Amino acid sequence: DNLEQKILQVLSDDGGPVAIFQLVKKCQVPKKTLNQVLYRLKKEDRVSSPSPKYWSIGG
Amino acid sequence: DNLEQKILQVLSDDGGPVAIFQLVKKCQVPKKTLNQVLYRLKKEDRVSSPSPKYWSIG
DNA sequence: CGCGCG
DNA sequence: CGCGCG
Repeated sequence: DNLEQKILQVLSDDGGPVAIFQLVKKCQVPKKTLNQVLYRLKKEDRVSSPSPKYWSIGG
Repeated sequence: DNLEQKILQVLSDDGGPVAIFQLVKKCQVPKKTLNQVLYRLKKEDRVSSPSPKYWSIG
């Protein structure tokens, strides 16, 4: 909920590919918690993964 | 035996490749816990996985 | 080592 | 859906 927003703001504010570890530092939650949200957000086509470990706004 | 000698004993008695699920039913512990020990054993050369999801002694 | 796995 | 991951 809150995490999805923060994840989306961080992606949006960068505007390009962002490494998962950059999200760990910014959102301050484990990679598993991030990936769970991120992979559900690519399914919804709200984010893309340009390469493994990297995430980008829009899908 | 955290779980280790039972796994080794089960594989030993069977003599052949054993499916991870047969190990779930036999040891009565989760797949993850079994895989943690199985992959440790594999790296110590104590078991092998001849095909995905199968395990055997040696 | 990518891992999200329900 | 293989997943063990430390």
